[PDB]
Amino acid sequence: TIDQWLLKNAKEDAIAELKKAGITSDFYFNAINKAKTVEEVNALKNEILKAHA
Amino acid sequence: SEVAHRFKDLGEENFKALVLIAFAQYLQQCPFEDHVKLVNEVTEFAKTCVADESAENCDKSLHTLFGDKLCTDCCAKQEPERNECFLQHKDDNPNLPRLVRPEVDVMCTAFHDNEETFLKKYLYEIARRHPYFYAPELLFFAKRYKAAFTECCQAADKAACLLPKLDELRDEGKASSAKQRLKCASLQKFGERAFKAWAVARLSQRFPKAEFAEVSKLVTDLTKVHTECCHGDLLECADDRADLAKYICENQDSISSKLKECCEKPLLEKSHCIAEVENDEMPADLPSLAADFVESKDVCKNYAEAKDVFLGMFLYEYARRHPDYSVVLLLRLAKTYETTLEKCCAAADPHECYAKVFDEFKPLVEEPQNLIKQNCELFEQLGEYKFQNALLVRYTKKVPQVSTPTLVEVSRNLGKVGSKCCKHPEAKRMPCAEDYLSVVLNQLCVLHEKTPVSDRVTKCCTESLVNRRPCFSALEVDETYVPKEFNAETFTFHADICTLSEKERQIKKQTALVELVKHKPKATKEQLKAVMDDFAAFVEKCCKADDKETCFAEEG
Ligand SMILES: CCCCCCCCCC(=O)O
Ligand SMILES: CCCCCCCCCC(=O)O
Ligand SMILES: CCCCCCCCCC(=O)O
Repeated sequence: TIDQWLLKNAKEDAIAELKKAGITSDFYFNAINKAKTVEEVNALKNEILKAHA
Repeated sequence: SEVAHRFKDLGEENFKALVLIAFAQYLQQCPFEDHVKLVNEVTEFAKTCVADESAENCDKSLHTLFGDKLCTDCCAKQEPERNECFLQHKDDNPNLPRLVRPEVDVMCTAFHDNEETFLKKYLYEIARRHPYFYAPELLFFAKRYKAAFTECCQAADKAACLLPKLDELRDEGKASSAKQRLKCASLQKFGERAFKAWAVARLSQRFPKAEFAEVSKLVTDLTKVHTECCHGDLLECADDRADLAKYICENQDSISSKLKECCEKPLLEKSHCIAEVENDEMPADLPSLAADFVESKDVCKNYAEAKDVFLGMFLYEYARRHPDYSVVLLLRLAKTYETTLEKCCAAADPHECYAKVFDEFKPLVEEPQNLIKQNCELFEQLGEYKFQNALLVRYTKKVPQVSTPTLVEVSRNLGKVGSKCCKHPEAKRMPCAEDYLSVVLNQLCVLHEKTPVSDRVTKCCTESLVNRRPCFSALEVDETYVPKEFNAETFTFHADICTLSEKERQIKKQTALVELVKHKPKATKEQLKAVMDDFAAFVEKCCKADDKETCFAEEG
C-alpha cells in the first residue's frame, strides 16, 4: 500500500486548483495540508471553491 | 441500472424493507396488502434488473419506477416534479388513531402465525405515522422489535417481559423521529447551508481530534444522506449512510478513537452506534482562537476569499473546544462572529472594529446557562408532572391561540427535559437540554404551521432556526387575547378516566388545565396549582366511589 503518496499528491494539486481559482491564502492551503485523508482534501477543496464564487 | 445498483448494494431484505417504508410515507392512507404487493412486484423487477442489467425498463429513473407503481392529482403529473407532489402531500399529524397494542397473547399468536408479515406490519405502522422517520434507523428499531418477540413470546409471563422492552422501544422511536423531523425542517425551510453549519458544530464537538478537512468530508456526506432521506430517496439515502460508515470505519485513525467497538458491528447496528458515540477527548493543548480569528492581520482577507469556510473553520475551532455548549448556542456564536465580520470588514480599521468580538459571546453563553439552571431548580422542587403543569401555564399564557392538543403535547415534552438533563453534571446539561428543546420547539412549529393561528409562534418559527428557543422564552404573556366563553363539559370528566393509565389520565387533567387558562387567563398562579390538586383528587375520589360513577356529574 501507499495512500500517503496519493495523500501528498492530492494536497499538492488541490492547492494548484485553488490557486488557479484565485484563492490566495495559506490559511486555506494550510488546512488542506493538515488533511490526513484524500476524501477530506477533496471535500475541503470543493467547499472552498463553492465558497469563493 | 440504478435500481440494480441499489439492490446490489443493500441486499434483498433491506431493499425490500425500505421500499415498503418509502410507500408508507408517500401514501399514508392506503392498506397493508396494497403496499406489500407493489413491494414484491418492484422486487421481482429488481431481481431481473440485476441479472442483465439492461432489460427494457431497468434503464428507468427510480422516482419514475416508484411513481409508476403507486397509481395502481399526482399521478396525472409530469416528471422531475410529480415526485415533489408526493413529499408535499406528506403531512405531519396524520388523521390516524393510537396503536394501543392489542394484547400480549393476541400479538405473540400473530407473531407466530407469521413471523414475517407481523414484522413487516410494524414497519408499515411506524413508517406511516411518522413520514419523516429516518429510514435506516427504522430498520435498526425493527431488528430490536423482532428480537423482543423472539425472546419473550415463549415465556410464562410474556407480559412482564415484552411490554417494558416494547415501551422503551416506542420511546426510542418517538425521540429518533422528532430528532429527524428537525433535520428535515432545517434543510427544507432554512436550507443546506444551515444544516451544514449544524453538522459542523456537532461533528466537531464529537470528533474534535479530526482535522477540518475530514470534518468537511463528514458534513458534505452527512448532508447528502439527510437531503436524500428527508426527500424520500430512501435507498440512495440508506446506501450513502452505509458508505459514510464505511469511510468512517476505515479512517478511524483520523476521526476518533472511540469507534473500534462501533466499527466491529453488523451494518444496521454500526451506523446507529456511530451516530450516538461519546464525544472524543479534545486534543490536549489548543491555542486560543484569538490568533486566527481576531489578531491575524488577515482575518478579512481570509474571510472575503471564502466566507463560508472561514466561518466554518471558526465554528469547527470553537465547537471542538466546547463539548459543553449546545449546538444552537454554537451556531449563535458563529452568527455573531459573522455579523461582526460583515460589519467590520467594511470599516476603515476592521481590526479595531472587531477586537472585542469575544466579549459579545459572554451574554450569549450566560443566557441559556441561566435559564436551564432556573428550570432545573423548578423541576427539582416540583417533579416531572407539576413541572409540566408549570410549563403548560407559561406556554398557554404566552400563546393561547395555539390549539389545546398542541399545547399539551408540546408542554409535556418541554417538561421531559428536566428528567432528561437536570440529572447530569452542570457541564453536560446545556447540550442535553438546549438541543432537546430545539427538537420540541420544532414539533410545535411544524404542528402549528398546518393551521397558523398565532403570529407570535409563526414569527419565532421563521425568523431564525437557532434563536427559536430564546425567541420563545422571550415571549411575555399575551395580554390582548380574548378568553373563549365557558363550556362546563370540557371541565367535567367521565367514568372512563378511571380505566386509563396514569399518563392518559394525566393528559386529561392537563387538557382541562389548559382550557381553564384560556378561559381565565388573568386569574392564576396558586389557583392553578390548586386546581390540579382538586382535579387529581376528585378523580382519585370519584373512581373509588363504586357509586354508579355518576359522581363525576355530581362534581359538575
Ligand atoms: C456559519 C458557518 C457556515 C458553515 C457552512 C459551511 C460548512 C461546510 C463544511 C465545510 O466548511 O467544509
Ligand atoms: C450524526 C452523525 C453520525 C454519522 C453516522 C451516519 C448516520 C447519522 C445520522 C445523523 O448523523 O443525523
Ligand atoms: C452562522 C451559522 C448560522 C446557521 C446557518 C443558517 C443561518 C440562517 C438561518 C438562521 O439561523 O435562522
